[PDB]
Amino acid sequence: SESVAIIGAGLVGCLAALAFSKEGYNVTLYDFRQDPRLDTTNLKSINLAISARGIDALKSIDPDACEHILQDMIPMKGRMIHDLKGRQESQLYGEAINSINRSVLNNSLLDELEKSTTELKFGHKLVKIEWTDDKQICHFAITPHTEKYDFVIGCDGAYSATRSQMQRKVEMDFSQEYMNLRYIELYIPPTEEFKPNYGGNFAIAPDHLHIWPRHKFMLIALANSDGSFTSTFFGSKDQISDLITSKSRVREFLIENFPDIINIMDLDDAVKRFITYPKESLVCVNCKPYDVPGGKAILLGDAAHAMVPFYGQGMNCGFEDVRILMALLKKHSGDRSRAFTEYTQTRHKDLVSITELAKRNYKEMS
Ligand SMILES: Cc1cc2nc3c(=O)[nH]c(=O)nc-3n(C[C@H](O)[C@H](O)[C@H](O)COP(=O)(O)OP(=O)(O)OC[C@H]3O[C@@H](n4cnc5c(N)ncnc54)[C@H](O)[C@@H]3O)c2cc1C
Repeated sequence: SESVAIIGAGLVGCLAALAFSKEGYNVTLYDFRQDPRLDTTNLKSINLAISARGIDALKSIDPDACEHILQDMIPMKGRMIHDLKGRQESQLYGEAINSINRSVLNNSLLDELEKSTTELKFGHKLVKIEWTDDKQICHFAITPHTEKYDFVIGCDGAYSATRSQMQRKVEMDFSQEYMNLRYIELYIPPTEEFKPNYGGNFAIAPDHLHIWPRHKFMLIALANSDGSFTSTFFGSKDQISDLITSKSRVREFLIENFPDIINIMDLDDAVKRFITYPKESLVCVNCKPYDVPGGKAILLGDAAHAMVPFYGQGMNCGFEDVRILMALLKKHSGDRSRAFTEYTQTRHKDLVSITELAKRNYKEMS
């Protein structure tokens, strides 16, 4: 019965914590942010698209809770393209995706954890790790604090501190790249009345991923359960910077480029969101290997392969990481040293393809 320190209570980390509690490991999930469920309190997006692969990975870890967690997801049967004239054209789907709320999926995973042996330590920032040949010494900041574990699993985001600590122990080929891409989260409220055709209070087609393809920028919309739409604008930081110098400049920009949103969105609210948007940069990372030899550490999710939003699906990719790691662990009879090794040897070549294609689709647009 071994113990594991999982650094990062995000979607990937919480899932890994669930899959390691399922197998019998004494899991201890950490995160420097407070409990997201707590009212007194880190959402990069209101919702996201989960693929069949991301769903199958959910089932492989908990078939029961899966259909309970994903009970509010909305399937997309294709893309709905809005042109400059405001005309909509449907483009049916290769791989099916479903819209699901991020905070709900995150909280649901957390709830399933507290219904198990695992232990949740929020407000614990990992600062340092020392590597022995038996147990790893994890230093936190909450006020110094230290606990020892058999192995540490990093799921602490693109700026992974776990990754940095691993680099002091292993020769890691590592590359980080900051993109010009920026995103602004907008909101399309539900209609006042139920719409028979859409099957809810939706201003537009709920079973479609709406896209407003423009030159070097983009608007998208995913349906929420309550009828509203989570909307996201994608563009370079330069374009946005030039826009937000004037409320009228932003307002006239939206009307000109997305004329068919005037009936479904308050422009004054979108202008406000544009100007006061968190100017947070997007970074892409690649690692090799993802594991410390001896099976003492491993990287999953954005910590290992952070990629471009929309063009790449990081959550689905992160979920697939966990499922493959479990297949290997249950193929090598719990031998983490041999399982973590085969992970890198097989997962890296897939991740190289995925991240590059996503990066290639992005550079194409911009
Ligand atoms: C706008 C947007 C839209 C997206 N849409 C999709 C989509 O539709 N489909 C899809 O598959 N993906 C999508 N993604 C990507 C997806 O959100 C991420 O790839 C996914 O959340 C990865 O989760 P993670 O747990 O690996 O990293 P994170 O979500 O960042 O989790 C890391 C956690 O670790 C914690 N942490 C950080 N540092 C420390 C530390 N030093 N000590 C302790 N804890 C720490 C943080 O608090 C954080 O909660 C989107 C991303 C963005 C930005």
